[PDB]
Amino acid sequence: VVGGLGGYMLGSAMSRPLIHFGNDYEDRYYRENMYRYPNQVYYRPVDHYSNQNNFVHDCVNITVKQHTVTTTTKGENFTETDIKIMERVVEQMCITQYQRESQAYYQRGAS
Repeated sequence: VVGGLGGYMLGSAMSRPLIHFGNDYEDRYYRENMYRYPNQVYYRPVDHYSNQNNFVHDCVNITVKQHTVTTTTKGENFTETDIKIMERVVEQMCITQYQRESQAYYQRGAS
């Protein structure tokens, strides 16, 4: 049981997805801060869920909230810029985490 989240899960970690912001600041401003961010994302197994959308939308929403909640125990803060950059990163990582489970589920499916 994941604390009290209502039945989410957490895998392993991955490398920074290196997001193409390329805007004004979010270009370098990501690069110089991307170290102060999560390596992974809280998700669900496809076992009873089996969708893309929820594993991106709700996965970011949970993961980002669990980078504010857990971290407020340490007294931390994030500004809006940081949240959005994080959300975008977690977007790609959450797409990855769907695919992690999906590959194991697909095999127990066909080919």
